[PDB]
Parts: sequence; C-alpha cells; structure tokens
Amino acid sequence: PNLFVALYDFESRTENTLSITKGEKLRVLGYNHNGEWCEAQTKNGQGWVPSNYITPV
Repeated sequence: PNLFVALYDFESRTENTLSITKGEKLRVLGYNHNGEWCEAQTKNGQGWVPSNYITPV
C-alpha cells in the first residue's frame, strides 16, 4: 500500500509533523525506526504523522 487515509484528526505541534483531518488522503513515504510515525504527503505538504492514525485505502 502507498495511498492512505486519515482515521483520526491529528494536529501538528512541531516543525516536522503534518496536520491531517479524518478522511483526508495521504501518500505514505515510509516509517521511522520504532514505527510510531510515518512520513506523509497531502495537499498541505509533507511531514510526519502517527502511524496508527492512518490506514491504507
């Protein structure tokens, strides 16, 4: 899977994270080492989101 959708709203509170809204589509570009964060791209740009806040489409 490469195309994902947000399960829950997540609000970025730092420079490298990416805010997402439930239902919003994102492209996932990888996981970090411990797996708790994914690198995502949406129409708002690119950054990290919780890996358990998204799911494949």
